[PDB]
Amino acid sequence: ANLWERFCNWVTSTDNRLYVGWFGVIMIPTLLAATICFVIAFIAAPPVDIDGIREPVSGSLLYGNNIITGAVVPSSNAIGLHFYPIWEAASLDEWLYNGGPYQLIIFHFLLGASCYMGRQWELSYRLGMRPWICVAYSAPLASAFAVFLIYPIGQGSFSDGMPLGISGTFNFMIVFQAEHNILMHPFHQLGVAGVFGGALFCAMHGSLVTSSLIRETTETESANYGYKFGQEEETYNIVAAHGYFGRLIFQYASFNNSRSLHFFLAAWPVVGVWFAALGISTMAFNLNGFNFNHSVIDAKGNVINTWADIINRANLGMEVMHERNAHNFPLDLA
Amino acid sequence: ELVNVVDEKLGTAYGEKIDLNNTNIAAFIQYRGLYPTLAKLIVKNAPYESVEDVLNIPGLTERQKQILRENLEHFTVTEVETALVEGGDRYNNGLYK
Amino acid sequence: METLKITVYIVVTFFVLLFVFGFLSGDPARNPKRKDLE
Amino acid sequence: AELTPEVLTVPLNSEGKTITLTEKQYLEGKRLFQYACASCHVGGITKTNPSLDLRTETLALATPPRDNIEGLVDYMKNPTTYDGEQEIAEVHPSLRSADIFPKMRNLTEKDLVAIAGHILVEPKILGDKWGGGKVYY
Amino acid sequence: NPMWRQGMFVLPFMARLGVTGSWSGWSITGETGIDPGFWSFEGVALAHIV
Amino acid sequence: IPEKLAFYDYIGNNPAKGGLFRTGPMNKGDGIAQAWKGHAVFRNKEGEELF
Amino acid sequence: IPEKLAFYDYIGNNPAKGGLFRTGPMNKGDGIAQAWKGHAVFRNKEGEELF
Amino acid sequence: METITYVFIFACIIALFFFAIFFREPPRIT
Amino acid sequence: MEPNPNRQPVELNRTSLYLGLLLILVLALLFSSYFFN
Amino acid sequence: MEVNQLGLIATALFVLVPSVFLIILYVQTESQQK
Amino acid sequence: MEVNQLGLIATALFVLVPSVFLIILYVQTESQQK
Amino acid sequence: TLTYDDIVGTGLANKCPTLDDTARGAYPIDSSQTYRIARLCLQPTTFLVKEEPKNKRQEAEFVPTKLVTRETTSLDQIQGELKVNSDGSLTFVEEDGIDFQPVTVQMAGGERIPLLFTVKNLVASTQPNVTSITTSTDFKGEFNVPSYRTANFLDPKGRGLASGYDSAIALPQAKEEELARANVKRFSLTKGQISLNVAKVDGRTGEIAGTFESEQLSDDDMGAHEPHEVKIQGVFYASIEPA
Ligand code: CLA
Ligand code: CLA
Ligand code: CLA
Ligand SMILES: CC(C)=CCC/C(C)=C/CC/C(C)=C/CC/C(C)=C/CC/C(C)=C/CC/C(C)=C/CC/C(C)=C/CC/C(C)=C/CC/C(C)=C/CC1=CC(=O)C(C)=C(C)C1=O
Ligand SMILES: CCCCCCCCCCCCCCCC(=O)OC[C@H](CO[C@@H]1O[C@H](CS(=O)(=O)O)[C@@H](O)[C@H](O)[C@H]1O)OC(=O)CCCCCCCCCCCCCCC
Ligand SMILES: CCCCCCCCCCCCCCCC(=O)OC[C@H](COP(=O)(O)OC[C@@H](O)CO)OC(=O)CCCCCCCCCCCCCCC
Ligand code: HEM
Ligand SMILES: CCCCCCCCCCCCO[C@@H]1O[C@H](CO)[C@@H](O[C@H]2O[C@H](CO)[C@@H](O)[C@H](O)[C@H]2O)[C@H](O)[C@H]1O
Ligand SMILES: CCCCCCCCCCCCO[C@@H]1O[C@H](CO)[C@@H](O[C@H]2O[C@H](CO)[C@@H](O)[C@H](O)[C@H]2O)[C@H](O)[C@H]1O
Ligand SMILES: CCCCCCCS[C@@H]1O[C@H](CO)[C@@H](O)[C@H](O)[C@H]1O
Ligand SMILES: CCCCCCCS[C@@H]1O[C@H](CO)[C@@H](O)[C@H](O)[C@H]1O
Ligand code: OEY
Ligand SMILES: [Ca+2]
Ligand SMILES: [Cl-]
Ligand SMILES: [Cl-]
Ligand SMILES: [Cl-]
Repeated sequence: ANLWERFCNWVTSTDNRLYVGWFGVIMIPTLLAATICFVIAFIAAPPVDIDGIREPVSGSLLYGNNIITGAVVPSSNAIGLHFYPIWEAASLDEWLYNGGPYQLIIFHFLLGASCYMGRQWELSYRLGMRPWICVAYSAPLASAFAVFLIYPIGQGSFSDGMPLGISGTFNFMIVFQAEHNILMHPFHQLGVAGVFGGALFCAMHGSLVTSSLIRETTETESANYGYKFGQEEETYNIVAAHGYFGRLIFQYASFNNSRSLHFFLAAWPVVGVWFAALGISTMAFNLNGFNFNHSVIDAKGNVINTWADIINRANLGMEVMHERNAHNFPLDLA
Repeated sequence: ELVNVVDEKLGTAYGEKIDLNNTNIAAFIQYRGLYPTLAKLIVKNAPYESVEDVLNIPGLTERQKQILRENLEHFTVTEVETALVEGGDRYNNGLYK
Repeated sequence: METLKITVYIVVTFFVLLFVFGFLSGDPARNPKRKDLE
Repeated sequence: AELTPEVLTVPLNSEGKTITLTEKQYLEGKRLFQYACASCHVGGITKTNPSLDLRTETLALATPPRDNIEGLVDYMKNPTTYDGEQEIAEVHPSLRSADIFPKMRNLTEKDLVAIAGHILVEPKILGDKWGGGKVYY
Repeated sequence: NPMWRQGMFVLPFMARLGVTGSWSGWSITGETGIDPGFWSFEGVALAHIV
Repeated sequence: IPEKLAFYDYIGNNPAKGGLFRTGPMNKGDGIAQAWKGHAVFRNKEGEELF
Repeated sequence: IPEKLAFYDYIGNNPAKGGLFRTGPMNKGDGIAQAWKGHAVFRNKEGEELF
Repeated sequence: METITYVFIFACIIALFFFAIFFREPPRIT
Repeated sequence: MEPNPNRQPVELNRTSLYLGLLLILVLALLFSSYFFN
Repeated sequence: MEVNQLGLIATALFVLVPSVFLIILYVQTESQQK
Repeated sequence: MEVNQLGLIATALFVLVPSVFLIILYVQTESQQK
Repeated sequence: TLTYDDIVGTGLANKCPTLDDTARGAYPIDSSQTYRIARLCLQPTTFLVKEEPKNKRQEAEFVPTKLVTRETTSLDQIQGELKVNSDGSLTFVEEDGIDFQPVTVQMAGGERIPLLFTVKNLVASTQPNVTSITTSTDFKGEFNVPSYRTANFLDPKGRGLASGYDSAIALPQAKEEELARANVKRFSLTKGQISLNVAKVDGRTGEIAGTFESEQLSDDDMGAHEPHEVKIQGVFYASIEPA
């Protein structure tokens, strides 16, 4: 076998401790670059003029931040959606002032995570598995795209992409509520049904299976030792589990089919989160949450507030305070 | 000793009337006939040593002079405050509704 | 900066070519079961 | 509280004459105002120049007075700056500029009266909300 | 206020053999606008980490 | 006289004036040196220079 | 009016004004109280009392 | 000290990733 | 993987633990004044 | 008193790290068979 | 920054005490007769 | 004859027009004629900042910096009166234009220095008896330097001069005095000085170009700290016109 053939065989080998593969060939350097730049920046990057008004915001640890406040700060509003790689700056100092690290990191990462999805397909293929774990992964991925790429495209600037930091994330969420009323958006509501529901179903499955474990151990040892890796027998009694759950609610509200059940467990949070992603991705083009501001009116025409109007007041506080020196004209249009 | 000059100016006639030397142009909407024509002339030809000097703006029609005369009681003049007149802020001071 | 740009361009092209030519190198056949997929 | 004849009685002219609008006229007024004006004047403010609102006090201090039906109808025909000094038909919708503001083309005298009445009545209902802007939402 | 007043211990060993500049533009001889190349103090440090 | 030279002629920079548990930089002791004050010449009432 | 009484009428002694990670005694916050400054009465130019 | 602490904990976590992965107890079939 | 034949079990008996702890605690009791300074 | 602010953590780690080393060694000795 | 001075010793013991607990249990488990 | 699409993204937009090397002529001043500068352009090529020495008795020098706010530095489309004075000197009176730019440059070690690079209200005069503007003509004058932030500017804790909190609300019971300088915003207004040395002259078109050096204070963050001294050097272009 020639060198290229050997190399292909290695890359796609099922025996590597961590699978490489062709998606891996792109994934590994891009993820490494994004990771290294992210760590260095998070520790040591100088303040970044996120909103392009010469008002640099400090994100790194060495420059006054802790873990909760720190961030890799989004690139300058002056840049908008322009491609700002290192070689477009006159110097690393300019590059840093303008938030270059953010673009390097989020582009390398979006590419790398995409290739992560693909790689999940690839290994499933090499191992003779069914292919759709990558489809489940597409939901968190879609979300990442929504907040790092799509929302910036729609708003015309990577300066409005989600910051790489904990407090930065909260900042993103609050400004988002101010301008899109995302809480009142049915796709976000489906996303909440997705993760609340995912949590519920996680606890439920976990507890039903744990509740029906077949006795294989003594009271002085962990029950986990009653399962052995690769045993062909199932480790819990699903008939007993279904008897329980079916009696908890009623019989036909419960799954007797493990395949159907696990498919449910995959489908609910994945679809919900798909809708979360699409919610962000469409509010990216300012199709916003429901607006029932002043929707109820009495016989004279007096406004009768509902809880929606209280929400509106909170949003107003957020709106008027956010980026307090960045607007010169009355409408915040992006 | 440190002073906020705008707060301090609120304690002068500036806090009581339209200051021909400092006040943002939107204020001239308060009274009949001042905005936008006279307001623009007034801000343009500022500052003024006294209120009546507003009458000496070159080119004023008699009607305009009458309207000004009618509104002198609502005017004042104080020293030009740099903080209020820089940045084109007399034309737009960052306030809308 | 121009050296950095050229460098990155060469690197990216290298890995991209690896990806493409890799997936062109009889990939359907690289599975446990049926290999004749041409 | 009800939308009474008293609420719907507004100044016709500057000389103390009033006119009482019907409820149909009020609804027509709201509809036509939304149709031709709300894009800029939603809630009684002015988006392209917030310094001037549609509050009755503001319209009263305008030249010529605009706090009555005849004033508002005239404004919709031949709008002026606040001091009356410039005719601004070329940048503000009016019957006179129906050619460049095409939503004005199908507005009848009746329509102008309804719109006028809406502008005058709505502050009587909403108080400071009218012309208030977001502070009063 | 040279390094030896500041409790600096490896900085002088870097300087002794020719590493005198920062990527940030200063030098220990107090010059400005110097380009130390990759082998700044930061470059040396990074090298040792790798 | 260069400030640097004068600074060498000061016992706070003598490495044999420290303490085993006096930790940290020399600046933490006598301070961050700002400026030479100049040379002090002492004289008595009769104008004799004293050392 | 007893200073102790006045001191109860002060929000710095309200147990609902704290923080989960604001550690230690109340004195570490607003300080160690020394004395009542006395009751403040505000008036405008017309001499109306304001609250 | 804060920065040193944060980075130190992070570094320990990364080392932990390394041992958890390459020096895990190997799964064995029965 | 062939097991390494050079491996050896390690021991610390209880008396050694008491001696060690004593050494550490007494060293600490001695040097701590100087650490606080 | 104005003590060195690192005296506390220094003393604590001075005690704990080698004490813990010894406790590990001792306990793994006791748990060996025989 | 004017951080809390106990923060360091707090974080240090918070990590070290339970980690050390786990290390002791693990090591004495390994040394038990295989 | 370049169009906007020729120029966009190239960096030329931040550059002033140049004159050919042949432009070493004379542009006659008719003392009975009134004149205007139809366009004054100033393109800075270097920003130097005066270091602040510790002994306060050392010779402080101007040291170079790194521009980090990119090609956003030039003043342009500036116009104004060009008065012919009694003694034959000319005086440019700046009326309007794009006559300020916020600029941030970075010192070695990372200290960032923002300034309002400007010639706002420039009044600048030549030597007496300028019958013709030549390569020996020079202008010298003074300008205003207002606060780098104007009065509505709010700091990160929401404090400002014409708007904002007037205290440190996150420290409800701190003592006010120590925070006074940060709480009470002030609006600086200082003077700068500039020289223009004409290097080229097209006597036919009345165009002139040359070098300039200006000196002014930098940002003082609405009174929170002391400004730095800045020296700006670059090239300038001006079109002279009968008016
Ligand atoms: C897997 C390898 C890999 C990939 C895909 C990337 C990708 C990227 N790098 Mg990174 N980088 C890498 C490894 C990689 N990097 C390594 C190892 C280093 C250290 C040397 C770096 C150091 C680095 C720096 C310092 C920077 C980047 C930047 C970038 C971005 C711009 C690159 C560019 O302009 O190329 C353009 C080159 C081409 C378009 C030529 C390729 C032509 C091929 C043959 C065909 C075209 C492909 C086609 C369009 C799409 C493929 C189709 C597909 C289905 C097969 C891009 C996200 C920049 C950035 O992040 O800016 C914000 C940046 O500043 N990289
Ligand atoms: C070759 C060794 C060496 C030397 C000469 C220096 C020198 C210096 N260091 Mg560096 N350093 C070193 C290694 C060294 N360092 C190491 C390994 C580390 C990581 C821990 C550091 C981390 C470090 C930091 C974080 C700092 C320094 C600083 C300094 C400066 C002040 C030192 C000081 O206050 O000491 C004080 C010395 C003592 C108090 C003596 C300790 C004696 C021990 C405790 C005795 C132990 C006895 C033992 C328990 C008995 C056993 C008995 C048994 C057998 C029976 C000085 C230039 C400081 C500086 O100014 O930086 C800008 C500073 O902040 N160093
Ligand atoms: C009933 C419990 C209790 C209460 C209500 C108090 C109340 C008080 N203490 Mg006392 N104290 C206590 C027990 C208590 N103490 C104990 C057990 C000790 C021995 C350590 C002390 C030793 C002590 C000292 C040395 C001092 C006090 C002081 C005080 C005063 C300040 C309180 C403060 O700042 O807390 C701050 C509270 C927090 C920061 C909350 C911590 C929350 C923890 C970290 C959460 C843990 C999360 C966990 C890891 C999650 C795991 C998740 C997992 C299951 C998955 C206050 C009156 C101070 C004082 O003013 O003295 C005059 C003072 O100096 N206390
Ligand atoms: C004082 C007086 C009057 C006293 C009277 C007392 C008395 C005797 C009354 C008798 C009369 C009487 C009963 C009256 C009732 C009145 C009445 C109608 C009360 C209603 C109360 C009420 C609100 C009920 C709500 C019920 C409710 C919300 C049910 C939840 C519905 C729901 C979403 C179910 C989810 C079903 C579903 C598809 C789940 C899938 C996800 C999941 C849990 C997977 C986990 C899983 C499942 C398995 O299946 C097995 C196998 C395994 C492995 C496993 O992982
Ligand atoms: C700041 C700048 C710094 C730049 C640093 C650049 C570092 C690159 C050089 C690294 C050289 C050594 C690496 C070896 C490590 C290793 O994995 O070996 C472990 C095994 C053993 O290799 C096996 O090795 C075997 C031979 S032998 O055992 O090694 O002798 C061989 O037979 C087998 O085929 C082979 O797979 O290797 C593999 O499993 C195959 C390759 C796995 C590649 C993993 C990288 C994935 C990174 C993803 C991104 C994560 C980023 C965030 C992480 C928190
Ligand atoms: C970078 C940071 C690294 C951190 C790791 C630090 C780990 C350091 C651990 C060192 C502790 C060693 C303790 C061994 C303690 C110990 O095991 O002792 C007993 C030990 C006996 O060993 P044997 O050969 O009998 O083997 C028994 C085995 O069980 C021991 O493994 O003797 C020695 O270890 C030699 C030195 C003993 C010296 C101890 C004498 C102490 C006397 C009391 C002193 C205080 C009182 C003074 C009064 C004035
Ligand atoms: C719809 C037909 C419509 C009406 C009616 C209307 C009324 C109106 C009035 C009465 C004024 C004067 C307000 C006052 O004196 O206080 C006024 C002023 C302005 N408007 Fe208007 N307006 C209608 C429509 C529109 C639309 C669609 C816009 C936006 C494009 C608009 C905007 C303005 C502006 C600007 C002014 C201020 C004009 C000035 O004085 O310079 N109006 N409008
Ligand atoms: C940047 C864009 C690039 C676009 C390139 C478009 C190219 C179009 C023609 C591609 C030619 C494909 O040529 C491809 O490469 C080599 C040629 O030695 C072969 O190489 C491979 O063969 C077998 C196929 O089972 C593999 O197991 C083995 O690992 C490898 O040697 C591929 O089987 C062949 O199909
Ligand atoms: C912050 C403080 C950090 C301090 C950390 C110090 C870590 C100390 C590491 C101690 C490691 C002990 O190493 C441990 O040795 C024992 C023997 O003693 C080995 O045990 C082996 O030998 C014994 C013989 O008695 C057998 O019973 C056992 O079946 C066998 O596995 C363990 O496989 C090994 O894990
Ligand atoms: C792992 C990071 C690699 C970064 C390499 C940056 C090279 S930078 C380059 O290096 C030369 C040698 O030092 C210098 O002579 C030259 O002036 C400098 O521009
Ligand atoms: C291993 C790479 C570590 C990252 C290097 C950090 C940037 S370098 C750093 O920059 C600061 C601001 O300019 C300077 O004040 C400081 O002196 C300098 O060391
Ligand atoms: O929300 Mn509000 O809208 Ca999207 O731009 Mn306009 O102000 Mn700003 O740049 Mn970040 O943020
Ligand atoms: Ca010359
Ligand atoms: Cl914000
Ligand atoms: Cl804006
Ligand atoms: Cl108003």
